[PDB]
This record gives sequence, structure tokens and C-alpha cells, in this order.
Amino acid sequence: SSFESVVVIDGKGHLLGRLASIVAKQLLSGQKIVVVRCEALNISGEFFRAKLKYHAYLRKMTRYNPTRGGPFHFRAPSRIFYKAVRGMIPHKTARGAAALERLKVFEGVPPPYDKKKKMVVPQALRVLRLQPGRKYCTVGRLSHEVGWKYQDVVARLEERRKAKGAAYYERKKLAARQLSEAKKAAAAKVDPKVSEALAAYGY
Amino acid sequence: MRYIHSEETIPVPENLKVSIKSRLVTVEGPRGKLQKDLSHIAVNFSVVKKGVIGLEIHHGSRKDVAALRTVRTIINNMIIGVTKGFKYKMRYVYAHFPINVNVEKNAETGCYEVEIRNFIGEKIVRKVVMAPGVEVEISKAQKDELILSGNSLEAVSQSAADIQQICKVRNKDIRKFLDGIYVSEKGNIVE
Amino acid sequence: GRLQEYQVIGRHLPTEANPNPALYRMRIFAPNEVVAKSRFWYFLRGLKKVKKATGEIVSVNVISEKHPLKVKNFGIWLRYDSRSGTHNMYKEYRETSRVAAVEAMYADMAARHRARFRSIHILKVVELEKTEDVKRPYIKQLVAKNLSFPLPHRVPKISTKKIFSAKRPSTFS
Amino acid sequence: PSEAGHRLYVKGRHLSYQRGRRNTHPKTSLIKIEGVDDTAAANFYLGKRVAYVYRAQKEVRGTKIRVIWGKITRPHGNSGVVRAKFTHPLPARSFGASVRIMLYPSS
Amino acid sequence: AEINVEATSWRRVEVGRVLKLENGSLAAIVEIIDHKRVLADGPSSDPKLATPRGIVPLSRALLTPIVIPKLPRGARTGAVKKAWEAYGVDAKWKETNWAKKQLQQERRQSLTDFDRFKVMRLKKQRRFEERKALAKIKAAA
Amino acid sequence: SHRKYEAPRHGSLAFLPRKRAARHRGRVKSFPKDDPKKPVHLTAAMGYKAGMTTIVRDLDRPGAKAHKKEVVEAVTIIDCPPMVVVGLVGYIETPRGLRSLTTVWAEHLSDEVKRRFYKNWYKSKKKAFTKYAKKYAENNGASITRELERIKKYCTVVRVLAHTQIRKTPLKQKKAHLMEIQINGGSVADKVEFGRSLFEKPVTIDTIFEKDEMIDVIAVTKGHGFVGVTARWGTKKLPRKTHK
RNA sequence: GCCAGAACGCGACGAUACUACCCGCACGUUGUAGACGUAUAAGAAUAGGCUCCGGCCUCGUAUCCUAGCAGGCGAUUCCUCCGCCGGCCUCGAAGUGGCCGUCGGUAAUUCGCGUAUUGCAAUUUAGACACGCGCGGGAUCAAAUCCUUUGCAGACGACUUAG
RNA sequence: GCAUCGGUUCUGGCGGGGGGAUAAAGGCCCAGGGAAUGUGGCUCCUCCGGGAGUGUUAUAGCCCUGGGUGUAAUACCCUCG
Ligand SMILES: [K+]
Ligand SMILES: [K+]
Ligand SMILES: [K+]
Ligand SMILES: [K+]
Ligand SMILES: [K+]
Ligand SMILES: [K+]
Ligand SMILES: [Mg+2]
Ligand SMILES: [Mg+2]
Ligand SMILES: [Mg+2]
Ligand SMILES: [Mg+2]
Ligand SMILES: [Mg+2]
Ligand SMILES: [Mg+2]
Ligand SMILES: [Mg+2]
Repeated sequence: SSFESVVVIDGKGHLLGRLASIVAKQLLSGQKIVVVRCEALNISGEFFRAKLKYHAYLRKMTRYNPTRGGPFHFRAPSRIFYKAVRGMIPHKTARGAAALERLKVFEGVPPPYDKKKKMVVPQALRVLRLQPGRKYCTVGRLSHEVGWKYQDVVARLEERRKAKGAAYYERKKLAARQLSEAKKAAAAKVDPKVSEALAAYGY
Repeated sequence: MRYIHSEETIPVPENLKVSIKSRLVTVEGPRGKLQKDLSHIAVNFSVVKKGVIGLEIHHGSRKDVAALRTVRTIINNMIIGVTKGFKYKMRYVYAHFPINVNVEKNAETGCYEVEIRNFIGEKIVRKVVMAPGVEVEISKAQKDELILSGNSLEAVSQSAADIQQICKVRNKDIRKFLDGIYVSEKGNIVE
Repeated sequence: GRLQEYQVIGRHLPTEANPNPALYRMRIFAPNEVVAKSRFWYFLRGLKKVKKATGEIVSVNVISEKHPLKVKNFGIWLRYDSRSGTHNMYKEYRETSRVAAVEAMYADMAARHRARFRSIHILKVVELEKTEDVKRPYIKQLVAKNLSFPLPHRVPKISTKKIFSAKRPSTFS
Repeated sequence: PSEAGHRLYVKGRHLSYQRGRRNTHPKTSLIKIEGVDDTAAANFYLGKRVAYVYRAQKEVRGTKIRVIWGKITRPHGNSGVVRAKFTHPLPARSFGASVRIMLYPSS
Repeated sequence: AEINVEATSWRRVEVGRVLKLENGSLAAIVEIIDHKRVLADGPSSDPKLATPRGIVPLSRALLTPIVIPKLPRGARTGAVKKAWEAYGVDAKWKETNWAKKQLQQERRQSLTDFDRFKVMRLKKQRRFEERKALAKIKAAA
Repeated sequence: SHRKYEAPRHGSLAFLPRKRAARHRGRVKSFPKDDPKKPVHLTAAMGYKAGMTTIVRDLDRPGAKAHKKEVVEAVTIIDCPPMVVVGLVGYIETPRGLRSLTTVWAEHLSDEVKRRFYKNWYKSKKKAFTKYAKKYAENNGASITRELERIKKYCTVVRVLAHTQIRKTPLKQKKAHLMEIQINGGSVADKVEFGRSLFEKPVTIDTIFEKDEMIDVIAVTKGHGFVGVTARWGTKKLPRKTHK
């Protein structure tokens, strides 16, 4: 366990329901969470089964007036994830409302949260949970087929930010190569006995 | 009941080369290049000998093992096509109305197009676009014959099926009305 | 550590018309001796005209494996009840003791045939001395010559309380 | 000069009261201690003092900050959560707030 | 004919393979029971590296790169001990990176409060020389 | 139980909220999709409605019954004095939709447009764009050309601002109408060059449309007041002896 | 394509009197679901990868930073690390970072003076944003409603117009 | 707030005693008997890594039956501090 000011989670490769239950418990404890790349989440099973589930959801609506009270069906990948979290929280209480105020969800990686560290929740990773040979789908594909409009805008923006990262990674590799060279030249320079005392201590 | 070890082998002629990287197969030979992506199957490749490829599945179920022979045949056909090529033939069959076929080579896309006229005396005109890499030609050795050739068996076979499936008789007894274009011979360009 | 094999010897109560009655012996697998004796009277009631109220127990002893470090192949004969009718079976196992073989059998019958403990009779447990006495193909692959195999796609063991890893775990251990 | 901090306590969070599924008892609270993840680790902290500090509006005797004192009594569950008793039960709007775990009664 | 294959290459469970257990102990495989269990024992002189004879579940073990050559299947403790020492398993295990990592972890956990103060000061003196060298190479670009 | 006989429903649910329109001037909700291989051009205009009349012509439609014979048809007349271009706007693509980031005006604006920004023009001080105009006389208008360069670099949709010359019609109104008109054409650099060269110049309707072309018309319909079901939806009247 | 437009969803632009606005300084009469080192940017595969090309990978069990009256005053000594300003470039997904210059501070080594009495524990009153108040400097001189009027509108409000 | 006690209760660690096939195994030593998923040798096929025969310890080893160390150790159950 560790207390942080904020945790940023890279959503690619996580199972939708398992990540939702862990995130919900952190919020009720008093931890702030941010989830990015909500379009790359995963759902177990074939895609056709996920489509049939959403269609059953779409058929439910208030009979006497469809502008009030009725289940409002959001289409964006981040709003699909938000719905799963809200089901695991007492959102009709003042305590529950405050907990939801500690969460942000996005598609892609907006400029506040690039140039920042993204963590991973291994208890919900697909490559560690699903038996090889089973089938899975992506939330990004499901959203595109129920009326989400900005799949290609996000795809083009993500390509641009990865191109900037390639330049950043090039500089970062050069710095490490120089630091290693500096440690070699300085090691055999001066330290007559500090080297052995540190080695005995484990450093 | 899981099987501990299942294996298959593939020989390779000295005229070509094979590359595997992250379960992406590339076959290079005297007639062109072919690629195939097999990242949906959990298999292990290795170099058994100087010119033999190995395929293994460890601790596999009965359902999982069935796909081992399937992968072997697919890659083997890839080698055959790149070194010899494939060649399908089709034949026109009609009773009263002759079938007219016109073949043109498009310039912008580099593909072939086939037009069908006078099928059971219909005024509509049928058009089909062949897959890239597949070449069509009217036969000169005999009448009412089409010849399709290429490097990929998947491409040649699916294009030939497109032509056969477009010509159908509707609202009639098809045991009596037998008009259409049908595949009659499958072989290789060389030999 | 769930089951042990016992030896139970029992006898009809002696009477004036028959002093020194006959003695019967059975081998019983049970978690403790209280249910070992109860199981003994259950089987004897089905073979001879004796009850617990007209008999007595002579001796109870624990039988221990003679070499619990040698790998062996076992064969078991049994009789069980399905939802309609009773049937006979013969199964095989590979472990280092008779007690281990019986414990695996009870789990196997529950998984594959939904048979409970209350509907199974054990007939005979025999160690197969020759490698030619193996019949079932799922045992034959294990006694093959020069056996070896790798372990692909192994999930590393990670503490539950450590959420929020900072790196993508591998599966090549 | 002295680029260091001054911390002598361990951080904690107030989770909830002792409760069933539908009944709650405010006289005991559950506290999560940062870094402890089993019963063996939680045995170290039995008997220590816990402080809950917060702000008010007016000054009483030179400050606008108030404290409620308590102590740790026994572990809870299998994952390092512990139980505590305070002089007054905690305000229950602080489910999620932070507390200070001292080291005062030592060894 | 040119063949270029790039794939995985695992370590195999076999008679003679040396395993590492949860509590830093070692053992050698003498018999295979299933795809999940194995019979093993380690007859080592070092009390921290020795294990009794018994069955080990494979889910709680790691495969070291050490394999004893020509270990007979089902060999008893006396035969294993002779082959263990003739090959030099203890010396080979000490040269692996797994052993060195374990030793480093043990040293850092055995530090007292006075040791922690002194390791901070010793690192600063080495750090001073690092910054001077790094500035020189970076300035020359 | 089921209704005795079948009949379709009265009215359509697609035009469902039967409320007054939000704005008096019509609103263009979509523009024709752009093709960068065509020359730059405008896509809309505005005018005023005068009335209807009758014409006579001979039909050309082989196979029809009235082929090569005269027909009588009704037509509509729209009064269209030229428009004046005042500025342009740029738009960018976001994961939340299009949004505008800049708009740059021209140096001189007529009193026709300036009346649009007021509700009591007769007693105002009329200072609407007085400070903006000075940006053209400072540093050779570097601030003006800075915004133009921004549109060339980031935007992908360019529209123009234009207003009518209502003083050329017989109307009593003095306040003009203003709108945005998209530019479809070659390149984003070309769109800015074309749009800026039209600053405070008149544009005639014959340069936008032509003869034998199909177009669309957008406006707000004629207004009636509070109306009952019989005329509003078209339901059957009830018998003569119905009480209440 | 077509209709509505969240009356507690968002963007661009015009003019902004009343110290309503901008800058700097100093205070607290104040509020915040909860500072106390609130330190860590590659992408991708998982039946494969990283690299300084020598090799390396179960393991963040890591790396950085971390001493001095809550951190004083001098010396010996060192050319490291940190900050406020200014100048050039750069950044549009909800606009950010880099280079250079002046100035201020600074245990990598080793010392000299000071610390007491808060009396044997009692939050270590210490952060960041908002809001208010008082000075000292700059910039600015506007609109809306009623009222009269129109009929492209209308039960009354509202709407399209003119003064 | 601390120290020394009384009542109730939760939770760690250490020293002994008894039982069973006087645990069963196991290491070392003595004597007898066997075989194969046959070690070394010998023969044949391929040099292309190896494979196939033959037969009972040799240049590896394994399984049964008695005996000694031995009132061995350890596990499990019970029990005094
Ligand atoms: K009816
Ligand atoms: K000092
Ligand atoms: K006790
Ligand atoms: K004893
Ligand atoms: K013995
Ligand atoms: K031999
Ligand atoms: Mg018919
Ligand atoms: Mg009906
Ligand atoms: Mg009447
Ligand atoms: Mg609105
Ligand atoms: Mg007491
Ligand atoms: Mg003894
Ligand atoms: Mg003993």
C-alpha cells in the first residue's frame, strides 16, 4: 500500500469489469484516480456477444415521455467505463457523490497527462488473466458501432503524440550513455576506500 | 486429457528463403513475395535441421491440436505457389443463350475486370473485380474457357468463386436450367 | 492428510451354542477411527447376519505406506450409483501412496460424474508392478522414455496488496 | 542548510465504523495504516496513540486547531487493518480523511 | 536455403535440472510424476541450500540454468550426493546473478540506524566526483 | 382489446417539438462536403421573398405524355442585392467536435452591420469597432497578419462573414443580416488568400449560383397562433350531437 | 441528410461608465470530502523482448533527493546544486517546454563560538489554491429596461422592427 | 502520563514427558534373489545429429527378501511447566 497525490492509469489491455471494481474501492478510501486511453479497454468473449448486450440495453426507455427519467445511453468509450464504475458506488448519497468527484476519464491522452507517469493494475491485465485461446474484443470497436463519432480524430491525434515521444526517447537514451561514461571515469579516480565500504553495505 | 507434445515438420527447397518474426511468415522465391500473419495461434517455430522447419504445441487440448496440421498446409501452399504458382480453369455452360465475356485490365488500380453479358438472355450486365495479383485470360486452346493464375491460392480460388456465384438462375427449377460458369480443373502454372 | 487406511477386525458376540465365533477383517479408508468403525459395520451388515448391537470390535490399527518416496502406478476397481442405476468402473492413478491414490479418486469421481462419497464402494486397490500393465493412455504418456517438457506462458506471482505496478510484467519465467 | 523534513509519525486513513451488513457501531473505528499488509505486521502497532487533527472557525486558547486522541486495540481481518477507540467517536464525515499514528509507548 | 526463425527458447524440466524454491533452497529433479509435480532432493553441505527428499509442486519453483549430466532416473540420496559434489553445484550457483541479487538484498536489510547515516555520507563523496566528471564530458559535447 | 379497423397515425414524429423557432433568421446545419481538387468558391447566399407568378414553356422528356408540348408552371421570385464580405473564421478538429479559435475582421464596417450589435442604436455612442480598427495602423498591422498565419497553420475549415445591403430593398428595416458562409476549394492557404482578398467588397449572386441548378431553401414558416387538434394534426371531426 | 438544443455543457469576438479593470506590495475579518519529500513521460510483444553491441531480463526488494537554532554567526575549503528576473525560439486535444545572461544562496573536506528553564508527554499552529481588506502605480469614459412605434408576431408574457 | 497489583480475555516464543510396527521411511554396513523406459562394453545402419540389436554391473544405477547400528531421528496424537 502507498498514499499518492494522484495515480494515472494507462487503460490499454485491462479488463473492463475487474479494473472497475479496484478503481471504485480506491475512490471510497480517499484516493484520486485518472484513467486515460479508455478506447483500448478489453472485454472477454467474442465481439458479437458484446453487441447483443448493448442492443438489449438500448431497448429500455420510458414509455410516457422519453425526455425524462429514462435510461440515457451514452456512447463514448470513457462513458461506458464510467457507467460500470458508478454501479459499484452508492451514488445517491452525499458520500458517494464526493467519491465520484475524485475521478477523471478520457479518450486518448490529453495534454495535461502526457509527460507524466502511467501505472498498471496487474490484477486486471488481460495477458495475465485470460486463458490463451479464448476470445476478446475492444471497447473502441463497440463504441464505433453504436454511434461514436470521433474514432478517427483520436487515432490521428495519438499518432502525433507518439511521434513527439520518439524524439524525447532519443534524448533520454543519450543522457544515460553519458552518465554511464561519467561513472566509469570517476570510479577509478579518487575513492580509495569509500568504494569498499559502500560495497560491503550493499551499495 | 491434454497431450504433452505434438509436432510437425516442413521441408524447404534450396531456391527460396523463409523468415519468421513474431509469428509473421514471409516466403520469398523466384516468382514473388508472400506474407501471412498467424498471431491468433499459440505455436512454437524452430529450425530442426539445415532445411527443415519445426512446429510444436505443448500441453495442448484436443481442440487446440487440430490446428497444427492446418498451419502446416497453409505455409506449405505458400511455398508451392511462390515456386510454381497456381492455375484454375472455368467453363461456360449454356443451352440456348450464349454467354459473352469481356476482360479488361484497369490502369489506375492495376487490377483485372470481367464483364458478363447475355446470361439466359438478360439485359443487365454483370461486373466483377479480381483480387490484386490474379491474372485472367481468355483461352485459345479451346472455346468457352477462362484461365486464372497467380501466386496465392487464396486469391485465385476466391476470385474464381466470385465469378461462379454471380451467375445464378432465380425462380426456376435448377435441375432443369443448368446455365452458368463452373470451375473444372485445378493445377499449377509449371507442370 | 485427509484420509488414512485402517485395519478393523470384528466378531459376533459369543454365545453358549457357539463359543469362539469367527473373525472378519476389512481395510477401510477414513479420516479418523470414529468413522472407520462406523464404516466397518456398514459393509459387514451387507455380507453377514451380524449387527453392531450383537457384535464387538476386536482391533483397530493404522497401516502405513512401506515406501512413501517411490513413484508408483495404481489401479482401482469401484462400484457407484448414478441418477438411474449402478455401474462398475476401473481407473488408474500415479502417485507415491495408496492413501494419495484414493484421495485423487474421490475428487475425480465428483468432477467427472457428480458422484458423492455416499454412493461409492471401493472393491480393490492394486499396485501395477510391470510397465506392461498400464492400460489408460493418459498414464502411458507419463511413463514414456526420456520425458521432458517446457512451461510456456507462466504468470509471475505478485503480492495481492501491491496494486499499481510501474512496469509491464513478463511471462517467460 | 538542512534540506530535510520533520516527520515522526506514520500516516493512516479512517475507513468506517465497526458494522454488519445493515447495522453500524460508531464506538469503534477501522483504520488503514500505510505499508502494513498482514496480521504479523499489525502486531507491532498495538497500543500506540492515534491523533485526528482538524480546523475550526474561532480561537479558543490561542489556536484554531482541535485534536481527538485514541489508541489501537486489536487487528482486523487478514490484511493489516486495525481497530481503534477514541475519546469521542469520529465525526463520520471523515471517512477517507487522514490520521497520525504515533510511536509514543515504545517497545 | 535460408531460414531465419526468431522465437522463444525455454528451460525444460528434466532429470538433472536444479530448481530454486521459495526460501532460497535448492533441489535436483530425480523423477517426474505429472505435468505439475516432481520428485526432488538436494544433498548440499551448506545448511542454507539443502532440502530434504520429497515432492515439489512446480508452481512454487524456478528453473536455474544448471543441469547435472547423466543423473540416473530414480537415483537414491547416496548417488545424488556423489554426483552433486563431483559437478560442483554449490560453486556454480554462487556465480549466478540470482545469487548476487539475494546477497545484496540481505545486506541492505541488516543496516542499523548508524549505518544508514554513514551510507548517506559516503554516497555524497562519490557523488561529488560524478558531477565533476559529467560536467566535463557534457561541456565538451 | 385491439382496435376494430386499421388506420395510419395522424402526423409525423420526426418534426416533433411543435414549438416556436429559436431564431428568426434561418440556420444552415450542414454544408456540402469539401473536395480539395476543385477551385475555391462560396456555397450559400441570402435574399428576400417578393412573391409568385406564372410562366409557360415546352417540355423535353422523351416517353412522357406532354413531350414537346407547352406546360403552365408556378414560380417564386427572390430579391437578391449583392452582399459585402467583412471577415473570416477558422475551425479545428477536437475529440469533442469542431470549435473556432480565431476571427479577424476588416478595417471599415458600414452602419448597416453595426446596427446588428445594438438594441437601442439611436441613443448609443456607436463605438462598436472603434478600438479594433486601430490595430491596422500599429506596426504595419502585425497583429492582424499574426492571426492570419495562425489559421493557415492549424485550421482545417474556413468560413467567411457577410451581410446584406438592406437599404436597396423597399423594406422599412435598417438593420442588416449577418451569417457565415463556408469556402470549399483547393487548399487551406488558398482559402485564406481568396477570403481575405474579398474584404469589404460586393459579391453578386450570379457568381455563386447558375441556371438549371438544384438548390435548397431554409427559412421559418408562416405563423398561426394557438390551434386545436383538428387543424394542427388532422383528426376526424366528431358527430353533430356531441356534448361539450 | 432532417427536428429540438443541456434553461447548473463548451468555444471565438465587440464594447465595457461606476476605482467595476490591470500591475506591485503588505495583511486576515475568511473558505476548501482533508499538504507534512504530496519527487519519477518512450512505444510495443507476452509461444517474446531491451541494448552503450560488450551483453542483459522472476523481483520498483528500483532510482533521485535526504546532516547544520523549524536549521545561527565566523573560518578552512569547493566550482557543484538551487531560485527570482530578462532576452530569444517553441507549444492549439483543454497550448507547453528549451537555450542563453545578470543577480542572490550553497558541508565535496575540516574546525571555533551559541543552544539549557517548553521544567519527565500534550497538533511539529509551518503547504497549495480561492476570497476579502488597505496602500502605491497604470489604463478607461459603456449599455439595458420601462415608454412611444411596427404586424413578417401574438390568449397575456414573449417575437420581427423604428425612435 | 508512568510504575507495582487484582478480575476477564486475545495473541507470540521456549524447555521437558508418554504412545503406535516401542511410528513408517532414510544414511552407513552385511548376505541372498531379480529384471528394464539396459550403464559400460561388442555388432550393424548415418556421419547428419543419432538409431537399432545383444545382454544383468563393468567406466552409471534400480527393484525385492532377511540382519546390525537401534530403546536412531522426524512427522502426527496426548500431556507437565
Ligand atoms: K377496442
Ligand atoms: K553548527
Ligand atoms: K500467554
Ligand atoms: K517412542
Ligand atoms: K536401517
Ligand atoms: K548398449
Ligand atoms: Mg415456376
Ligand atoms: Mg389489428
Ligand atoms: Mg346531448
Ligand atoms: Mg443552452
Ligand atoms: Mg493483568
Ligand atoms: Mg527404534
Ligand atoms: Mg525412537
